[PDB]
Amino acid sequence: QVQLQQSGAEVKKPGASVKVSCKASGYTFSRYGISWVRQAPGQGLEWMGWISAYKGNTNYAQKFQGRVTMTTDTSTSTAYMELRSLRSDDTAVYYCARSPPDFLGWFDPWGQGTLVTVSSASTKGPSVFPLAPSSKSTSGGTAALGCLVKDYFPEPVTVSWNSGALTSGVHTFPAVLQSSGLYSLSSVVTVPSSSLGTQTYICNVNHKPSNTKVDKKVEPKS
Amino acid sequence: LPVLTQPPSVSVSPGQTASITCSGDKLGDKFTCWYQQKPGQSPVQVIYQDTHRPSGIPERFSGSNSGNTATLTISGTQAVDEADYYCQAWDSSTVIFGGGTKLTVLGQPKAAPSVTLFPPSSEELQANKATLVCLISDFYPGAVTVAWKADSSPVKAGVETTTPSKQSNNKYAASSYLSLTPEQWKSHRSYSCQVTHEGSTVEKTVAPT
Amino acid sequence: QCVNLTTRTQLPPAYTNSFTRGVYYPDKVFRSSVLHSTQDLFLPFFSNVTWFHAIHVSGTNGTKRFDNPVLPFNDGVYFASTEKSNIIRGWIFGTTLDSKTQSLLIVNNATNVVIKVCEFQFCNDPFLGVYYHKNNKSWMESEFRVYSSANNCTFEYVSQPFLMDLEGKQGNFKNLREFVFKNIDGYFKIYSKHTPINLVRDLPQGFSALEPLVDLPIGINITRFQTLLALHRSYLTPGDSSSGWTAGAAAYYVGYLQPRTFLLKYNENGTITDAVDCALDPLSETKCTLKSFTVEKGIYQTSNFRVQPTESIVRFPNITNLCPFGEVFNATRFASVYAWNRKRISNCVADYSVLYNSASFSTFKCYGVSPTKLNDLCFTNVYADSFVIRGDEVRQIAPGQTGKIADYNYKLPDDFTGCVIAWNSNNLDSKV
Ligand SMILES: *[C@@H]1O[C@H](CO)[C@@H](O[C@@H]2O[C@H](CO)[C@@H](O)[C@H](O)[C@H]2NC(C)=O)[C@H](O)[C@H]1NC(C)=O
Ligand SMILES: *[C@@H]1O[C@H](CO)[C@@H](O[C@@H]2O[C@H](CO)[C@@H](O)[C@H](O)[C@H]2NC(C)=O)[C@H](O)[C@H]1NC(C)=O
Ligand SMILES: *[C@@H]1O[C@H](CO)[C@@H](O[C@@H]2O[C@H](CO)[C@@H](O)[C@H](O)[C@H]2NC(C)=O)[C@H](O)[C@H]1NC(C)=O
Ligand SMILES: *[C@@H]1O[C@H](CO)[C@@H](O[C@@H]2O[C@H](CO)[C@@H](O)[C@H](O)[C@H]2NC(C)=O)[C@H](O)[C@H]1NC(C)=O
Ligand SMILES: *[C@@H]1O[C@H](CO)[C@@H](O)[C@H](O)[C@H]1NC(C)=O
Ligand SMILES: *[C@@H]1O[C@H](CO)[C@@H](O)[C@H](O)[C@H]1NC(C)=O
Ligand SMILES: *[C@@H]1O[C@H](CO)[C@@H](O)[C@H](O)[C@H]1NC(C)=O
Ligand SMILES: *[C@@H]1O[C@H](CO)[C@@H](O)[C@H](O)[C@H]1NC(C)=O
Repeated sequence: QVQLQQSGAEVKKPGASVKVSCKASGYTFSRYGISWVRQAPGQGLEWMGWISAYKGNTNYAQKFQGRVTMTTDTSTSTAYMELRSLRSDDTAVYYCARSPPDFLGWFDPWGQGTLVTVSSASTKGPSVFPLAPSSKSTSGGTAALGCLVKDYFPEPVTVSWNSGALTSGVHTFPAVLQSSGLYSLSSVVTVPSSSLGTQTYICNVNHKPSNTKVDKKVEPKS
Repeated sequence: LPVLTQPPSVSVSPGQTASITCSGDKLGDKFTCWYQQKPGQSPVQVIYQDTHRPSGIPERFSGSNSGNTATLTISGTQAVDEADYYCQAWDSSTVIFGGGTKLTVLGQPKAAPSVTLFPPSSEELQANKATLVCLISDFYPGAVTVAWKADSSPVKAGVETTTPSKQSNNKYAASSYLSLTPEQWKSHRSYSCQVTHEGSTVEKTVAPT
Repeated sequence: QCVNLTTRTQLPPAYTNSFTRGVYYPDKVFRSSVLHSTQDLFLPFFSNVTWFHAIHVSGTNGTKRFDNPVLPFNDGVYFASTEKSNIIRGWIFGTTLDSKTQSLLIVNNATNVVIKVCEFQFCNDPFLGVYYHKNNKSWMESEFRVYSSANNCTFEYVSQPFLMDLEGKQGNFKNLREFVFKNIDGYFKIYSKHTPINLVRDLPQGFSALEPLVDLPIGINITRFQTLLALHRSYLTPGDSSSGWTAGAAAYYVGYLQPRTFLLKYNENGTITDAVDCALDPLSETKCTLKSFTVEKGIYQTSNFRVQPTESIVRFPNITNLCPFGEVFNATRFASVYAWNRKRISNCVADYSVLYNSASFSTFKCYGVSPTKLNDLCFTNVYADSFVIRGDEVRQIAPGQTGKIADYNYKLPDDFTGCVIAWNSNNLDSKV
């Protein structure tokens, strides 16, 4: 019956400030408190702070001390949190929980959370290297070779093997998002060790938001 | 900070009891809550004040707190009790959240994380840079972690680690990258990537040429 | 921030018997075995002391029945409590227990007592909220569960605490605490005593005097008071309501002081060991008349009996000449302003009330003597002067004025004694 509705999926630049709102319904807003909890994508929860809806009465964590300001508005019964001087490392999901008016516990109902994404890369083409088959990759009957396609923003990118010929052992791994803000990935395929250089193994890299198309051959190390 | 240490993965076959241990320092003068977060949703409080459970949470979650560890216990683990579980400790001044614990209702046989390591290619060496590539695959229970090694020591700078991703065969895969200048690449005689998974560990190693 | 706590309980408060309690040293003057009689505010012997059940717990799922009433403060109170816990903190005294009136607040925590005279905004159910640390040590005690605002703050005092716990207590004994409060001539005096007793249902049978604690120089008007209770925060619910606070059991005894005469038997160390209250019964009046605790056989004159008279019948003679003013105040033709008339009213019965309340007069000022006391005085002569003037010239008929009328038409001396009456007469005197 109780309800906390959050707002927005904001996208900011490094250095700007963001304000998140959380509107309550179903209970008396003036006799409780609101606490804010951060969660970076793929990480654990962090406590940001707490406010009592009676009269101001903030309590911030020392990591966010001096950067966050939390306010209430009991006439419209919403709560606001403002972060200043944003940077990468602050892109996360922000949650609003109904805490007691004192004693700083009880994160019960957990409004659905807003994703705040900071960054700025626009678009860029991939840089490709061939990862050669080697004896350190070779084991008995098979050896693995692949292609490393890195540093691109426009997420949808594809790498095929021999214009789509080899489907055995070809495995493209999920792209990784670096601190630089650009993606990177590597696709590898195993092939009998008797066939190190023998046949054709050319990775076809296509970047669809841009118009990049490059074929790179992978051969054993010199 | 009394920061709470909590294990990253607990694997339990369907029909047994799971036990999650949030161990931090002191923790006897603090109340502890337990929260449950399914993937893609907001968390749900399952234990509030030291063995107390709210209404709507079924009669298999039981808390405990004594000494320097808190414990969540699920009895008769179904497939719906598969989420992340967070431990939280509060006092008069602050609130600490612990790390995650991904619980898994083993719906298959513990697979072996196949590891594969690649050194920086030649063109990248000519490109005044270097990257080590560690790929992990087919390790159905997904609580993998990775550590990187220069000739004898561990390293903790220049490494990026993907979160595990589910494949078609419904097991997982992951990847990690190591950034190096080629002079550091030839500085140390060999590097290695090690992966730990359910206590077990497998490592691979490559030496420059 | 304050909570509705009061649950309606059908049960009335009980009544016990104050056998011989609530006696204090009404002065700082060492005595040594001197039987001293004193007339002062004391609690009467074998009186009817009300036993208030505050917070009390019944076990079904756990139900507390909060009922903590605001009581009168007639001439001082005797307060008593046998509490093993620390649930009785101080008191609030005042007149409205609101803004626009000052109030007095006494609060005892674990290391000090603090007394404030201030202008509070007490809630309908004030209490002291206590918080703990899971090792059962104290964290904070919020006084904002008592009042919502406290401004214009006059008096403040802080010292060693009034009431202490002293748990343990030699196995199975109970600690009775007694206080006497009285507010006279601008001073607020508090007397106290702590006495160990065993498992009795009521106040004990012995004797214990009360030594004075404080004499606060306030000057506060007190007619009502209320008791402060301490409740602990529950932590098993997020809300602030009545389910969010836990409590023990609380009960106390309240009796009222009355001006009586007490014969006090001192000890050689300066200790009131026993006493008796004159009046009450006859035997006691004899003991007081003889100034002793043992009367030998005889017959003793003890006092006097004097019937009492009610109502005051004032007899007198009829009335004839009640003054027919209806000639000077009821004439068909008045007199000019430059030759006013002069009637010398003489021996008669004058009723200035028919004048004063006739409501037909536009101006009725009395100078030597306010109007209502005219029908209660006697003089030698009354003169009545009559004339007609304009409407806005009636302000020159007064002692010490100037203008064409008061200068040379009609002048009133500067120590006038009578009264001046004036009314509009447009329809009689003005003609087209
Ligand atoms: C018990 O009461 C005393 C009297 O108010 C408290 O002492 C004061 O505490 C405040 C801060 O809480 C200080 O600003 C004052 O200077 C203190 N005054 C004195 C005279 O000590 C004391 O903190 C209270 N203790 C508890 C546990 O509530
Ligand atoms: C404390 O009491 C004084 C009066 O005793 C208050 O002063 C009055 O304030 C009102 C409005 O604020 C004015 O209309 C009056 O004229 C003031 N009185 C005098 C004598 O000037 C004062 O407001 C009180 N303090 C607080 C905080 O309310
Ligand atoms: C102290 O305050 C009380 C307030 O009750 C005064 O007593 C009378 O109370 C009744 C009840 O409301 C009022 O109708 C009367 O007007 C009050 N009396 C007067 C004279 O105003 C009491 O008088 C106050 N004492 C002093 C010394 O001011
Ligand atoms: C002058 O005489 C008249 C008439 O006798 C008095 O007028 C009466 O006043 C009372 C009280 O106001 C009324 O109830 C009567 O109705 C009035 N009389 C008539 C006939 O209606 C008047 O009081 C006299 N003046 C004085 C000063 O005594
Ligand atoms: C109970 O509290 C509410 C506000 O929380 C108030 O409106 C109401 O009047 C209170 N009840 C009584 C009987 O005063
Ligand atoms: C005290 O008062 C109650 C009623 O108010 C009465 O029943 C009782 O007898 C009184 N006690 C004494 C000792 O008179
Ligand atoms: C604190 O007090 C409560 C109630 O008095 C009791 O239940 C609890 O066990 C106590 N805890 C400790 C650590 O003494
Ligand atoms: C008080 O009086 C008692 C006898 O009543 C005596 O024994 C004692 O010495 C006196 N003095 C004290 C207690 O200082």
